[PDB]
Amino acid sequence: DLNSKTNAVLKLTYLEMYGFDMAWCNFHILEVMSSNKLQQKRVGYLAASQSFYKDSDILMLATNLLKKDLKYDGNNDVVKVGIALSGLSTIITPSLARDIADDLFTMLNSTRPYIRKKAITALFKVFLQYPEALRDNFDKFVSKLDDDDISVVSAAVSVICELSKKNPQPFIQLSPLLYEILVTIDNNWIIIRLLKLFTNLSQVEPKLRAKLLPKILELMESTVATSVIYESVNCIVKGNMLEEDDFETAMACLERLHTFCDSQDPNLRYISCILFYKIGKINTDFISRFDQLIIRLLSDVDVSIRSKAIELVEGIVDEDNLKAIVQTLMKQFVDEDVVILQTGSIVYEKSKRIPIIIPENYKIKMVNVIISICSADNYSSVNDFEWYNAVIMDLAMLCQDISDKSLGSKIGEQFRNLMIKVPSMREVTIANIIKLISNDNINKQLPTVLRECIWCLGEFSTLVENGNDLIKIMTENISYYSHSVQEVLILALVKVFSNWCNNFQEDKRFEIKMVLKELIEFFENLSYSSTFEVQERSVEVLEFLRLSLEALEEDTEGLPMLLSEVLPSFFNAYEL
Amino acid sequence: MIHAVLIFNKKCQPRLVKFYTPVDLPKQKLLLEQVYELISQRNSDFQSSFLVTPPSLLLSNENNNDEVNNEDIQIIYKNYATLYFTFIVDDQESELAILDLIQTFVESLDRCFTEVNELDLIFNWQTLESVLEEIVQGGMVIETNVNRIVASVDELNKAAESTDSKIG
Amino acid sequence: MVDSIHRIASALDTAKVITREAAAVATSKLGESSYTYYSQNINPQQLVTLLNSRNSREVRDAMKRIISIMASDDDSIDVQLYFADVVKNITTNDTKVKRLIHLYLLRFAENDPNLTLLSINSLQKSLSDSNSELRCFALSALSDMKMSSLAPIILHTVKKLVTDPSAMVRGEVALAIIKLYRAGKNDYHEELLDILKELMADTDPKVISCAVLAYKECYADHLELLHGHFRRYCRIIKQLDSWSQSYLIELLIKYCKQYLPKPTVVDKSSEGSPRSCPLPDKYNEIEYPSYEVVNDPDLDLFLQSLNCLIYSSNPTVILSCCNALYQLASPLQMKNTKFIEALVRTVTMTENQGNKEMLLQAIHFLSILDQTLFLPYTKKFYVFPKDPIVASIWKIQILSTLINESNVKEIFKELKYYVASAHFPENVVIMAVKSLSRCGQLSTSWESHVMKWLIDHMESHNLSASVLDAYVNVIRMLVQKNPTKHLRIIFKLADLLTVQTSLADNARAGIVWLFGEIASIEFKICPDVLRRLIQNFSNEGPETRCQILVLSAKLLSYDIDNFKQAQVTGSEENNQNPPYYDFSGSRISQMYNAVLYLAKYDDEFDIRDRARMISSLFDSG
Amino acid sequence: MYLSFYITDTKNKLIFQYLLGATAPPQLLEDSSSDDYLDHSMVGRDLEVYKYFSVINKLNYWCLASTSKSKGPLDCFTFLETIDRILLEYFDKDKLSIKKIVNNYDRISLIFNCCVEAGNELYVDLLETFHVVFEKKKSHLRLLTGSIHGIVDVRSYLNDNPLVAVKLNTMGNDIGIPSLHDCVEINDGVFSPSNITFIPPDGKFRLLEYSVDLSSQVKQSGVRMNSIGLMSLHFQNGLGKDSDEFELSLNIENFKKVSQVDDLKIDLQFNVENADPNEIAYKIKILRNTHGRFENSIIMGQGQWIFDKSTATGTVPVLRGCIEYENTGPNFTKKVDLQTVSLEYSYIGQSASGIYVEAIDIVSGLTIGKNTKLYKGAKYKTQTGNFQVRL
Repeated sequence: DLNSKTNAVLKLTYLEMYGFDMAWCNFHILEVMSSNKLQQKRVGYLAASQSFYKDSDILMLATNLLKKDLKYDGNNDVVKVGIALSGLSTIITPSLARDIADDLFTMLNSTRPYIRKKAITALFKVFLQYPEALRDNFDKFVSKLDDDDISVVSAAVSVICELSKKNPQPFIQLSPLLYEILVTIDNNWIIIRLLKLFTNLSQVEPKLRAKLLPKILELMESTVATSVIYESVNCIVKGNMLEEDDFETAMACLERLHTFCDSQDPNLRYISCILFYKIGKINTDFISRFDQLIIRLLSDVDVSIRSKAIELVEGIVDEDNLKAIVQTLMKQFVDEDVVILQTGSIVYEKSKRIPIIIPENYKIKMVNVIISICSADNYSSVNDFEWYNAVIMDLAMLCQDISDKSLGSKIGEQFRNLMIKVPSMREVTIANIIKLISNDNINKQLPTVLRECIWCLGEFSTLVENGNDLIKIMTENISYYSHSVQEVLILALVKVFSNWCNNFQEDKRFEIKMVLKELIEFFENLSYSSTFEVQERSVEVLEFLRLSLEALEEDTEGLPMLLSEVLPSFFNAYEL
Repeated sequence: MIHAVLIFNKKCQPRLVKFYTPVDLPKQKLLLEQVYELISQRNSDFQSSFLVTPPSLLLSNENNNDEVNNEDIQIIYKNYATLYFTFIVDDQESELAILDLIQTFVESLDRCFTEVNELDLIFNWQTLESVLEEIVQGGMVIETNVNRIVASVDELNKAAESTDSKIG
Repeated sequence: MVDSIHRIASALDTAKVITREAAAVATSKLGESSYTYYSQNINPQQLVTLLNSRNSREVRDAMKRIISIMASDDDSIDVQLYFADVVKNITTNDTKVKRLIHLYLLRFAENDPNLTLLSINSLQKSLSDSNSELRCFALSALSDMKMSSLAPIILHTVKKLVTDPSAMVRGEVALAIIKLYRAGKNDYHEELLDILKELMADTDPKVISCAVLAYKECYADHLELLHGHFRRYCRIIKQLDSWSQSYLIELLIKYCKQYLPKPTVVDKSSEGSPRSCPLPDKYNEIEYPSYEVVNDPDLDLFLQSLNCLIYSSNPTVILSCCNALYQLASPLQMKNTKFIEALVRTVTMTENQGNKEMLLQAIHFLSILDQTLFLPYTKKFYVFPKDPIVASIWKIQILSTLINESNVKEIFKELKYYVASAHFPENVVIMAVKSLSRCGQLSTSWESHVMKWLIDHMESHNLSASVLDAYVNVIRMLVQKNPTKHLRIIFKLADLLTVQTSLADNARAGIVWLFGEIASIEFKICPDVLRRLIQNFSNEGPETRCQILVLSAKLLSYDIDNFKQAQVTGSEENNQNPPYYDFSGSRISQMYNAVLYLAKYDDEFDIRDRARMISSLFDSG
Repeated sequence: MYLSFYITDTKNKLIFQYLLGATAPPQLLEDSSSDDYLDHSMVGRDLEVYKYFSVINKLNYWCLASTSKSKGPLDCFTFLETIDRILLEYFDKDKLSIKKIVNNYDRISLIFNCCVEAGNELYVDLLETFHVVFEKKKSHLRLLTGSIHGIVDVRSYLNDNPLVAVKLNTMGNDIGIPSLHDCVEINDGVFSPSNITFIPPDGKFRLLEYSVDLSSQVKQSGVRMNSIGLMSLHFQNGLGKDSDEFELSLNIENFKKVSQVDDLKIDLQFNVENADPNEIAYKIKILRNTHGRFENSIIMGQGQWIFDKSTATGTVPVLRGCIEYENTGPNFTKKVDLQTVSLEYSYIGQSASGIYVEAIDIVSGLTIGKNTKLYKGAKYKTQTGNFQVRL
């Protein structure tokens, strides 16, 4: 019975979906697919597609059946074909597929757009299994594609798309007809799809892309979802369609994105931000239009945006803005961090505590940014070098929390370059440095900073009166240090003493002579490194100093030269 | 790949669900009832608001922004006049494809059904299903056009009718 | 950084386990509610009141918890009274009471100097009682106090407390005399001695562990007494608990130095006397002077004891011992032989880390200071597989100690065999270098095999940066002893650098220095090396350039004096030669000139700074 | 001030962490991968959260909780060790291994506070875990080294606290150092050199641990361990590509006096590290025994022969059979570097050094059979590391 056939089918599908006796359902599913009624053919097909596996008569009947159904035009032929095609798609045997294709062909010849749509979609699933079918069926597609109906076109398209994924060669043959169809579409969805497809065909066949792009953009321009505002974008960005010939397309797409990016919801943003950045790598002009969007994205809360922005910011900068932005990021990260690092608030207006929010490794990037800003071009214009100096010391503080050592390294190298230049600022830097060194926080994690500080002071110990306490600092801290640092400190101090001697004319002052003695005692302490290399490296300097002492005795001014006299001597003795 | 399509009435009644790949067969029904509740809490403008959810968010308040993810399953919801459509997709199909396919499915359903009733959708579960598939096939939505989609459904109905005990 | 570390713990902390103390009271077991009382105030009252009751038993319960409140620093809380009451009550004749009370006293002192004083007075009265069980504990707290004013008391006490024959008291009277002897020299030392003595001679672990923790202090200053007392201590350790042993280590480290028989008449006639060992003078007989820690069975017994402790299976005791075993040692301590056998024995036994290192170390330090004691253990320390990087590293230093000239071949065969064969860790290779450095120091005829072995490793392998830096440091040492083998060593290294214009930055550094250093031996040749380097410096890394300088520099020097008058250059007067008119400025200069110019082209300041000077001085003589 | 104590494992893994109210979160550590070097560290931050790591875990655990302030390093080492010992007793003292730690991690935390406060039948069960590094050279197995670790425990059933004397004997091996447990007394005079006095705990008490090095002992005592201490394994090559024959006899001739071996576990490792366990397929065809169980773990490349305590007095469980290196691949090159056969014996009522006890009794001015009885079944344990016979 036709009515029970339909009912069985509903329930049969439930049993067949279990991995249950399909024999009981098959007979029915088959006689059902053999019943001319278009509805039964529809449901039957859905079930058989789940059940057909293994039983031969089942499948066999199902096939020979779908044929008779397809063969006759059928006149509610739209549905009959339509479903029967879907159905056949999910059954696969070569015998079946063989029939199916010959059937889809006849079905494509139905007038009614409904039928023309399904037949197209079906040929999609089928072809995915049995290519011989496609072969005999292609010729028809070309005849159907030329139908006046916009839905049929939309379908022929989708199908040609899948088949492009598998066969592109046949469908690059039909692409021209695809263009002509899209040219006649008024519908927003049909436009969106035809776009996805052409994108797929474009990866294979630029000729299509060129012909189709201009059909898209006229289509997006006429539709407002926004849905195509995203789609055309993803397609434009993908086919790599874009290539520039396609900028115009991309433009409209971007303009639609920019409008959206410009709503505070991460769902739309992220999608745009990504699409933007990507576009920019591809289209600088767009970027310049989207500076504002970027700057705004800096205060965005979305982890992918923030990261995507910083990468954009990096490319976009105004100096006054830089200096400001730096200070701004400093506070953000003390308050944007955490949220999904860990918890989980609800995101409303309400939490008065706000959920808040950064990843975990975004902190490191933040600092890096600061340093970059100071060095791009020559923030020769941090006008206020002071601030930079401060910031640098500050960042060093927070990073002590993170480490990543490299955060801390970059900060140091930069500091050195700052102090070197900018003799003013030295006092601030020295005062801080001196304290930072004896303030333990630098020793924690931070050998690099120490290495730099060491150099800085030798250069500027000339500002400070008591170049004695400084050097007694540094000398007390040397034993607390890593090998890299130790190697540095040693090397620095020596680089310094050479300076004082140049400036000491105060009197030479006797004190400088005493201080050299101290440095000596210290370096002896580092000759006690476990690794022979480092050890030998230090012991080398210890001896060096003891020398400078003898030099100052003979002269005042002549000291730098004197040191280059003895020091190398010692050095050679040891090495010799 | 869409692994599943969900149709629900404005009053949250499930009615259809498509599942392309193996997923729990029984829980599917239940899961569909759960993700209904959330739909009701979301606002009409935030209609559907695809509900992404960590799973433990199926009736879970460990996280304040309770939502239902159906474990690793993104749920896209769309609200239309009176029907809602939920689509469960895998993380590998494009979100847009999923969204569009939904939006389209909607306009189609409206035109496909002159006066959709929760009941008319039930009986015509297969029909509704077909539309969904057609839209999908060869990865392709091949008619997208709301005018065609409308007929398409009618066509399928005609066929199925002609076959109906194999269908009804 | 600290975040993750903390979380990992915290996370488990909280829920760990069933909220602590709220589940602590709620589900406490029978006495599962105390958690909320004394947890939420036992209360001082429950204390004081119980102290002002006159009965030694009641002062006990009150003394128990009473220790808690004090521990809370509830600061508000006269602590003086509890302190006082408990002090007067200490004079009670009950032992349990005395115990608690002492526990307390120790707390107060942890925070406050005045009170610390009272607590001491009490312990005096009770110490003057004939009861040994009390006089003990009581004297104990007097010691865990940290302080110095607590001496004019603890004394008159400790006096009568030694004069008691009891072991309990004898243990405690040591703690006191001590933790009190640190701060009271003027009124105290007369007695604080004739005491600690008779004492130390007790058996009870809580008595010994105490006199120890004691003697370790008082003596910081009045060490004559301490001695005759320190002995039993070292003896006692051999009979005792692992805790009571570790403590004796820290002390044995502190007291001898604190003492060392400050020379005053120092009887160098005590035993076999080095620093004279006193026994106490006010003691009888045969004067034993001071320096006595260096000399006196106390210092010595320290080493023997340390051993037993090592034999005793407790690693802590084993390390702390090895540490002091080497620190004191007049080496005559280390030729124990015991340290050796026991060491090597422990080594294999030890699976405890602080130990292996100490163990393997000992082996070396001990071989060095005593070879003949290891020879039976040679084939033994052919490395054990389980062991760490430092371990295999120490194995090398051992072989280096066992060599003779006639036996040397037997050994070396093993060494090289290790580098190549063992699966040696990187660090091992580094050490193997520091060792062989000391091995050839002994033989010359055999040294060639040693050095050659080292070079061959470097010349050939592009070795790891760490290793390269190491080897370079070593080769620097051997060259220092074996200047004949030295010349080759340098030439070989030069060639390697000359080919490798790519080498490693750290390698070039070492390789260069070595060449400065070796130049003394035959600084006539070294220019040959520096020649190639210069020619090719211009293409090098910075640090590498720095060293290359100082070392060009040195090489130049050694010979200025020897070059200068020799270098006062092309002055030909120097190609004339006394001793070191090494073909001098010319050969050396031709090299430096290149070097300097090359260093200037490096980055670091020190590199250039030295380079600049080296040239200036070298040039001008 | 907060004091936090954490028991780490060998490779610094933290196992337990103790909190003390309110709210709370390099040369040696560089080394600890090796099991015993953890002591001082400074985790350090500027806040006075200084924690000193003196580093001792006993029984494979690392404990290292830093204090909140001052305290001193070595001072913290003492508090740490004490913490170590109370936990085993709480567990029962049988074995605080990292595994147990985790489980008992809570009881350990509770202790830390409790310690932090802390202001009739007798039996001597001498358990003796030997470990001996034998080197086969010349046909006989020559005990090269070895360590017999005797723990002497005693399980009592008195009612009060009488004293015990235990007479130990030398099995002419100068027995040299018996180490005695904290509830045990070894007055140099009062108790002869071979005897010790024990005071109750309720608790199992290790009465004496003893370590003896077999190399000189065995040579000094002349003992080819016939009964025990020398299991002569003869691995004969003349092998074919798959077989070999090794004869190992563990005669209980000198162990006749001894009760048996609560559990002799012979793990023969056949190096498979350098040969690929598939190469080592080996089979042990014949195992000579009268009272134990030989199951082979071939796959893993291991012998395990477990002799149950059941063999009594002098029966000689012959150890012999054949090792056949069966190969599933041909890629076994008939090489099995034959490496270290560690035999860990555990003899329960034997003396690790030869600390043989003829008899034990309460000793208070009393006479024998003044009313005190003698029990059976203290149980000590003893472990070192482990015998090794090299071939």
